Amino acid sequence: RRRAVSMD
Amino acid sequence: RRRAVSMD
Amino acid sequence: DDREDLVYQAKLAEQAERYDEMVESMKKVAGMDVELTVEERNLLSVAYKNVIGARRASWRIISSIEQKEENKGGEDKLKMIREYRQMVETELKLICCDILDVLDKHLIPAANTGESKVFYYKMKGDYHRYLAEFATGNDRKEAAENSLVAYKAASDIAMTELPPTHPIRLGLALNFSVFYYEILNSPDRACRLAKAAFDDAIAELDTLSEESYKDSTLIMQLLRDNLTLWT
Amino acid sequence: DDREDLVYQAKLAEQAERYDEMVESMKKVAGMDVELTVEERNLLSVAYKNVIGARRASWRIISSIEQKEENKGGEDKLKMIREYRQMVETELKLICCDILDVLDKHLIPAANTGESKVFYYKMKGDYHRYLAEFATGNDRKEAAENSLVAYKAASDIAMTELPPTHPIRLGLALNFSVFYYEILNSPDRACRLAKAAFDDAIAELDTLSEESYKDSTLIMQLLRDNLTLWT
Ligand SMILES: *C(=O)c1ccc(-c2c3ccc(=[N+](C)C)cc-3oc3cc(N(C)C)ccc23)c(C(=O)[O-])c1
Ligand SMILES: *C(=O)c1ccc(-c2c3ccc(=[N+](C)C)cc-3oc3cc(N(C)C)ccc23)c(C(=O)[O-])c1
Repeated sequence: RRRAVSMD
Repeated sequence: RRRAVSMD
Repeated sequence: DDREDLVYQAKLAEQAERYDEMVESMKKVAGMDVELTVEERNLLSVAYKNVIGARRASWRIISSIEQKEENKGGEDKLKMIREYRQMVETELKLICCDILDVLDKHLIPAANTGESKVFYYKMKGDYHRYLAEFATGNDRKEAAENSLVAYKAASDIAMTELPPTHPIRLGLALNFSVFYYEILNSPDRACRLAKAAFDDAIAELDTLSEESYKDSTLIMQLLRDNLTLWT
Repeated sequence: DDREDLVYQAKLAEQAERYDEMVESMKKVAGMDVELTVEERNLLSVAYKNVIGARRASWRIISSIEQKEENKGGEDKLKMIREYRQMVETELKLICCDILDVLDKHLIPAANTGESKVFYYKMKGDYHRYLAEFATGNDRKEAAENSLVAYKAASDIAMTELPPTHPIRLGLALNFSVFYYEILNSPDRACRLAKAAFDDAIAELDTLSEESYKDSTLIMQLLRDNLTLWT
């Protein structure tokens, strides 16, 4: 499960 | 422009 | 077995939001020439609704852009907008023809319950109505007549086989009323059909099923919402 | 002209949410071997982000279903889940290879501003990172190294050519930090990079542009959100 945010 | 709702 | 496998694949595709694959899985179930389960009819219906619904949304967006450019007179842009709209209209025709062929060749002939026959004639009404929505002239009149004939067949079976609270019967009354409003340009007939279906359900709310009471209630609010929109 | 036409078609496809067509339009602009405008780079980036993002979302859904079935031991289901996951992994590889080929053959060689070079090396880092995300063994190590080398090239140009508030520079620092966290499993290096980019922007907030101040501010919140997630 993701625990990061990238450019979007 | 729509002025109705159908089954969804 | 193969049938349970195809249903599982349809459910995976649905979760993944890959609706083309969902269609392809449920088309294979429909091609087995057997009575579909409630769950299978619902998976088939959701698959096609998503695939057609993406093109119906694109068509309305493109059409809205076309009106705006017609009001500015940008002719370079209008040739591109019109050609793009026509490409989406081609895909709407192909998707509608695909489910309509499946209904005519497999589902309607293998249907052997009142529920399944109403469901399939209603779906045939829906897909001819989608053919009519963006059509003009002869093509619009032909789609409108095929749609009307399928909705009448569904309504005849629904009136004799299903209680007025049945969600397939209510969902038929909703979509048929929309047909009268949008395709035949008849707010009076749209309002009569929607009000009659609503009132008949109110009169026999003791026929509400434990299984579908919340589906029936939602559809009864949608009938009321159309009446709100149309009066 | 042809270039303005392709840009208009990209914008129509974007409105219609038909991202494959948006990709195809902007690939043709990229194939002209010219410096893209800000608007063109943004349309190209949005097109590929949407096309890859649909498969990344499907992959995470399918993978989540696979874990659940591994915990129930349903082996019939796992063969189907694994084969479906692998089909999505094939499409992720093809999409990443498509933009990566366009970057290597057209965009990077025609790039002649600091902004455009950082943008394109960053995008190359992003698409090798997407190849690495779902990869194992050798394939993961190879994607991770290509990603790392492109992010370093972008960072070298960004550090000399762009102010620390530039949204391309901040967006590079965000994605590179994510690379260190998710691909190289290094929360310490991820946190250092994200904190350093954030602090360098705070130190020179007088370099904020009227054109991009809200983009810069959003990216600075995303750097802070990762630090929140990672500490
Ligand atoms: C959430 O983002 C998350 C991260 C990692 C893992 C996870 C795996 C996911 C998919 C896999 N395959 C498609 C084969 C393998 C995974 O292996 C893992 C191994 C570990 N170890 C050994 C500590 C930890 C996590 C993963 C998941 C998950 O769904 O398992 C989720
Ligand atoms: C909203 O749902 C709405 C309904 C109808 C119309 C509208 C037309 C839409 C698209 C058309 N083509 C793709 C060629 C033609 C339309 O013709 C119309 C004609 C009338 N008349 C003559 C009274 C009214 C409405 C339409 C639109 C719209 O976008 O124009 C919107």
